[PDB]
Amino acid sequence: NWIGDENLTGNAEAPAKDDVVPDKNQFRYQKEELAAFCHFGPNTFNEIEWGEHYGNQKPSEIFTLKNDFDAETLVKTLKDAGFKKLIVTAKHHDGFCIWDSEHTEYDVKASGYKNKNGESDILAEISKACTDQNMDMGLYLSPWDIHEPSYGYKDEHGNPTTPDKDAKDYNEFYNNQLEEILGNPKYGNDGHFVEVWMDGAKGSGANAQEYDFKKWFKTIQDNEGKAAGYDADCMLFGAEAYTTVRWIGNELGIAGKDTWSKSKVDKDKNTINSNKQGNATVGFEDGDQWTVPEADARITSGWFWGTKKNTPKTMEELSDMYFNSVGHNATLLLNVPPNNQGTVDKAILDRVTEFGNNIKATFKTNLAKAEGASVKVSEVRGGAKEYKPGNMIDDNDETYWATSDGKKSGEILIDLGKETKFDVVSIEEAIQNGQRINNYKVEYRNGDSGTWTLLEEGKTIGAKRLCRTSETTARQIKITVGTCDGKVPMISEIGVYKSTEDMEK
Ligand SMILES: C[C@@H]1O[C@H](O)[C@@H](O)[C@H](O)[C@@H]1O
Ligand SMILES: [Ca+2]
Ligand SMILES: [Ca+2]
Ligand SMILES: [Mg+2]
Ligand SMILES: [Mg+2]
Ligand SMILES: [Mg+2]
Ligand SMILES: [Mg+2]
Repeated sequence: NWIGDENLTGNAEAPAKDDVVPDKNQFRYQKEELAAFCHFGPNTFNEIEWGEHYGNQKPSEIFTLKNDFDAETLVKTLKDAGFKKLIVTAKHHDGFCIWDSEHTEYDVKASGYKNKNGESDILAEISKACTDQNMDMGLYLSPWDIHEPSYGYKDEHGNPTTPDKDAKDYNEFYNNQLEEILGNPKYGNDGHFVEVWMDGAKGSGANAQEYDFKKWFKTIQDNEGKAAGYDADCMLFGAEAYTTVRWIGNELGIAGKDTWSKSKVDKDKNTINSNKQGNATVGFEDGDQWTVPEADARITSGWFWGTKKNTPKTMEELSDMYFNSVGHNATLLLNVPPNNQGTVDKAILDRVTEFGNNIKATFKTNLAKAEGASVKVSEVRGGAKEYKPGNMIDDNDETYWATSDGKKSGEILIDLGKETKFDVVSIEEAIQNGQRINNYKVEYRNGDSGTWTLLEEGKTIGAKRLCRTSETTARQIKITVGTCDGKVPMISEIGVYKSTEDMEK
């Protein structure tokens, strides 16, 4: 007995929200799906991934950019391809700062680089382009610093000593740089960053250094969080118990099949457990802290551009990433590295554009909305307009279908209106109110009766589940979603699609 949108005159209160829900930044990020990384600095000019061997070489010797950095082209290409954020490596492990910093001489200002206006600040250049195009930004600022004298415990002359005798505190230097960037209107999207990357990767032989994470976080939020007047705190990557965007746990762009946007944290001990399973952090159904699962990956073989590492991944490789990250309730943070001329190689740009074009065309035509198609459900919450099945195909994340209290599971019938070719089924849970769905099943058949053929079954939906299969023909698709006793499922959007040739499995 399938229920449509007609004659729903009932009423009901909204389903209770989960205890653990995303803040406004986390929610926005999960719905954006696509973010870009930009690795650029001395490594770009020295055919290396970790700049461990620069020694006492001057900025002019290691950062040799002549041409005006082309921020415009990069940002425009990324925006056109559907990327909604750019995370910039302001400082990598080598310590070289690509903004004009008063707190070090190891920066772009000291290098000799100057744009058309004689200014020397790559971060400012990227920020201007992001602001012009309304591209949000993240800030990567390496905690491990190979160059900065204050890193580690040293006396006035540079001899190693105990923490109590340390003459210059690295925590103050790092904090000052956060304040310098975050506090200045010329950095960020109209002064704003939504994410700070403080990844803890560190050379096995590097000196000990304790980080004053609490001090750093306050500085971040005083400039970019609620304390600064924003609607959410700035998201933090690599911040232990204060993490709000977690590492997916590999660099392949692959999230586990059943990925939860929640971790277990202990703010007393400053620990975090995000449930490592195989090569991915799959999170916890009963996690106490929302963490956005962020799958970082390289479009080329390295993070930095180089003459041996400038071949972009194929559409097959990139489509695999997309379906296994975005399709598994994770974001995809794809690195697109500038070259030693300060632009991006044509082949790389073109692959980015191609990837974007393929995503757009794959999801252009929602077959559940075709003429003669219909979406119905096994039950509507209170028989009320507010939870009608049409809420799953209105391109509105704020509207959802749900069942009545006491019904923890429901079915969705998509009738395509005729025998129809497809290979992608898309399901989106209303995660603004929590991630709670713990079983799903997608089935199909020819005609309007007879046994169902299983496409895919699993646990989670979250921000987005994409079920990709080989080209299939069917008339009806049935989706089953359920949660635990005393809760009801909420689905904000569904769709059925045939992918482009270069996105097919
Ligand atoms: C995105 C990756 O973050 C890590 O901290 C670094 O060790 C890698 O070089 C790369 O920048
Ligand atoms: Ca020190
Ligand atoms: Ca909706
Ligand atoms: Mg969307
Ligand atoms: Mg420029
Ligand atoms: Mg300086
Ligand atoms: Mg700011």
